[PDB]
Amino acid sequence: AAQKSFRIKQKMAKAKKQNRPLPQWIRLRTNNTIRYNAKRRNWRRTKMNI
Amino acid sequence: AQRVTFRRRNPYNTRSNKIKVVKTPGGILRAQHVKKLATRPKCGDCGSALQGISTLRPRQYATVSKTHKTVSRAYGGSRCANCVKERIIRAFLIEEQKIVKKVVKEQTEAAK
Amino acid sequence: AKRTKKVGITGKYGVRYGSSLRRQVKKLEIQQHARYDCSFCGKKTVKRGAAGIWTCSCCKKTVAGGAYTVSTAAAATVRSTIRRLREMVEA
Amino acid sequence: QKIAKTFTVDVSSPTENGVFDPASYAKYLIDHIKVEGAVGNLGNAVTVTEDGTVVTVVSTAKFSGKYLKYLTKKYLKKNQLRDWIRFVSTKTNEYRLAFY
Amino acid sequence: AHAQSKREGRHSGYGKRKGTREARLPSQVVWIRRLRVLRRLLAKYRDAGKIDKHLYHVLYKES
Amino acid sequence: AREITDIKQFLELTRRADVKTATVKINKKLNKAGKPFRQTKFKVRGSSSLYTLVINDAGKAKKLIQSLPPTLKVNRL
Amino acid sequence: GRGAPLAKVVFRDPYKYRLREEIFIANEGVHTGQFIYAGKKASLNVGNVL
RNA sequence: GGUGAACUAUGCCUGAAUAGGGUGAAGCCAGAGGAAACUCUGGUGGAGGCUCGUAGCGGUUCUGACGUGCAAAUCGAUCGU
RNA sequence: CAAAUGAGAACUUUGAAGACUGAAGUGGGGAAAGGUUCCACGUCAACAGCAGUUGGACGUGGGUUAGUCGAUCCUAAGAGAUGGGGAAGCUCCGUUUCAAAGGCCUGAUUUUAUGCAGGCCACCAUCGAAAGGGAAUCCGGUUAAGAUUCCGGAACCUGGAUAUGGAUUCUUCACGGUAACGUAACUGAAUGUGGAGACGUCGGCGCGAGCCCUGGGAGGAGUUAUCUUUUCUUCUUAACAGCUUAUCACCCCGGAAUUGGUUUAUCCGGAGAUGGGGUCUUAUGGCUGGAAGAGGCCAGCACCUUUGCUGGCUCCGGUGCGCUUGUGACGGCCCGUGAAAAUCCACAGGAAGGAAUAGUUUUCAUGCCAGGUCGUACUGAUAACCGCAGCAGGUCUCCAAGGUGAACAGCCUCUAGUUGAUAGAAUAAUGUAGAUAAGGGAAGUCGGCAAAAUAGAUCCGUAACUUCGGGAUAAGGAUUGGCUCUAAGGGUCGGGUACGAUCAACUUAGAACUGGUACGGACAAGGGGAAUCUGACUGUCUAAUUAAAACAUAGCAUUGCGAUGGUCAGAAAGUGAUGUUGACGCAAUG
Repeated sequence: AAQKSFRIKQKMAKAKKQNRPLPQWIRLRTNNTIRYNAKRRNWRRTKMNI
Repeated sequence: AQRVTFRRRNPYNTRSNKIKVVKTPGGILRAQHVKKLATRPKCGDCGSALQGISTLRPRQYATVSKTHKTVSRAYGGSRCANCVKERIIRAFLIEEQKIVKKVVKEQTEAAK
Repeated sequence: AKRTKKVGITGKYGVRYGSSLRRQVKKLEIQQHARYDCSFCGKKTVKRGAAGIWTCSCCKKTVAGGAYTVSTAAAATVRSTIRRLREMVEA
Repeated sequence: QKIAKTFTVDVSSPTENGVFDPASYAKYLIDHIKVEGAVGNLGNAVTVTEDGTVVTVVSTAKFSGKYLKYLTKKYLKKNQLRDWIRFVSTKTNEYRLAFY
Repeated sequence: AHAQSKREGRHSGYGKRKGTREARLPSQVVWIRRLRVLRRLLAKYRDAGKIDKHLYHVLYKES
Repeated sequence: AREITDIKQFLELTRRADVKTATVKINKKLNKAGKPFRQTKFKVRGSSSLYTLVINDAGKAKKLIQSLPPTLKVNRL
Repeated sequence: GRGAPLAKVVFRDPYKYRLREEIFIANEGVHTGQFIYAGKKASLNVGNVL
């Protein structure tokens, strides 16, 4: 909604900050198996439903 | 014809959300927001509209000077002239009735 | 002008509810919508607001009275009875 | 109220370009301007005059710059001067014909 | 052009009526116009003194 | 905004020592078609109000603008 | 929700300067601005509270 | 031992929405008839859990479409209000 | 269709056409919900059930600015601590009740001090609405995106502080008016009271705003074989300040039946009407200031130089059963009479205080400071929400142009928006949807199922039966086009001391002429009648096979109960519903 509360605004801010692809240098760190951000979200795909 | 829209976030035709369609110096029509109308203060005795007193909202009464909220007569901004006159007449006549009743009681007690 | 023979005010109800019920409702509806004399001012200005509320608009007064009449026969009878009892007690 | 209205038309540019003749222009105005909607009512109430380079019309009866523009456009369309001549207003009732 | 034709009175026949008489022009508003015209005339006559108040009252009730 | 029609009241307003700026607006106004006159408006800017003094006489306007002290910030337009 | 009218009546507080409003059940014939009397020594009139 | 009245059922509190017509109740105005009792005729007026019919709400029939569907109940026409 | 971009174009962009939504929109915003989906730049591996150069996709960044809009404050339905009482206990009841329930003012004026020589009460937590109540902002401009939030101008409210302008001193807290009352002001504590907040719905009438329509004039655009003083378009004035303007109501003067006045609607008048005069309300309107300097409509001159500057205009009207909205005076309806509270004023009362350079007013004017915190982007739906999805489903609301027409019906168009649904190839059978058909006319079939016929409006006519209200649009018939006319509708202005011009045009009739006897020419729009069963009707239910004769219903009847009670809750309770109730009531039934 347009008329939100600060808690919901903070939750959306955290979701926006988390919703980014993983940096490419963590791919290059040794003894690492992470290749992609498995916790990636899209507004159409998955609703956080807060 | 140009069509207008609410300026506030309220989308409903509630009482606190009235709108008038006004043309502005820009040549376009916009929905200015009109609010509750004021009702005239009423007499505490007869309930009729108190003439001589401005009709505003209570906070506008707070910000308005004393002259517009009252009349120079006794019970100025509370009761109407007819009610004030009727209660003055009632007061005087009932006091006179009480005095004559008191003297009648005194004289009959003295006689008996 | 008589537009209807016998339904009177109950022409609004038209055909439904039955003739006897409509006749009773008619009698009580004329009684409740009639204009009554005001015992204080003498003008035919007493209307009914609700059952037992009868307002005289000319002199700005309200009276307690029957649901469909300004004064019921029972009210008049008890008025006479209490008047008689008060007079007997006083004298 | 009854004051005469004066309308000026500057045809200097088309006259210099030599494709448009003020004499025939004002003749067209004097035979096509209609007052009261018919003929025989143009009894010196509306007059047209040519100095050779400017056409001056004087009207005590009803006459408007809108009408003057309409008649000028009709004449230009008849003589195929459109897309070459524009009927422009400089100030009130002081129209001119431009080439650009 | 059509409005000018209607003003002259064309296109107003039974084959052009689609609404009822009252739907087209209310008998109530026709009566209102009639009574207002008659009351205004009666008041004008009474004020001018052509007819006195008693005849005016009788005519007002008749109107 | 507040209308001003009295020369002495305008003088007291400019003497108020709270107002500093006055805008002299010149208008071309028509009362009769044959007399297009030079209306002018002295808009004194107060702290809560803009007082617009109206005059329609060029001579009176000139006399007033000459009588205005030079300390007051006058803006002519 | 009640078939009978109610009466807003006003008495004087005998112990403190103020007015006391009471909600009576209106008897037939009781009119506005009328003297009713409540008490042991009241007179037998319609509306009194003997 | 806990969870649910975001669907739905019902009751409250607070808001909002509902073209055009038809019929013509009470209440009034003016006349006509008659010896009376009374009766009658025009107009006004605008009532109704009235009526035709939009928006809306619902879902009669085609036992129409679809029936591995647009859809785990929809679409069209026809319908009730 | 063409062009551009591109490796590649049915799908992208631009232009040109053709169309549609047709103002209860496919337009412009919002509520819930979503949460960045908004916007820019790169960009096509996957997704957009064809493609893609495009995207609500991927990558990187930008974007949401408030004293005035909301929240915050108040209380409603209700939720819920405390005292207290239950429960083994998680916890339950209870919200004022069986409680010792408590905070602001001139203030004593200097080491003290809401300890003080002083004062009054009685809501007796709190939460609960982004649609109820409510202090205050408008215009113009500005961005890739924010704006009633930014900028420019012009205002207002709340809180605080405080000094100058204006009335009295040997009449301390004004004056005038007959009176309704009027001023720029014109002391007023406890205490009490009143008002505003504060209210339903429908019908007609009146007025206003906006829009629609229309005349002249100024400026552009379209047609111009022919005709159109022609068709379209701009001509606009915000919050706020001052003055002036109404119904209703009220006051003074005479004192009225020969009753008068008066509304569309019949209601008032010796409890004082007509008449004359006056007072009051800020809805509303008008004139100014804001403010033309703004914004729009034009013409002209410099000229990769985040590009500019001048000139003119922006003016007068009119009409109405017009549409919508608001308002006002009213009428109708109820066994229905259509929240509270916060908050703000005012009035009674007179506490205390006040006088010739010293005091009384910050409810008169001007002047000073501040106004915190969170939301603000976008969609709001045949693609941003829910339905597993970019699902023909569902989902609350505001504004609503022209023509036809009774009509926010159907049909066409203007503003705005879209042109989105995998495409191509004259289409066999059978389908789905839409339609015609000679003669017969239900012979079909369980059954006239489905289709057809009817249909608007104006006249004529209308039966049985009836609860007299209906039946009823009963049943039946006749007309309807175009053109040229004719007649009924309607305001001001007087006689030195029996009488008539301008001025909307919108509803009815009548006539002539005319044509392929066509005319509600498309759209749109009842088939009817004679009876039986059944349910009185209006209404309600088996969401997703049964809308019915089932259920409700008013009506009728029976039963219980007088409060230490009836009916029913709770494990219990100093616990509950009916009950803010009391037999014209509540409860249980048919």
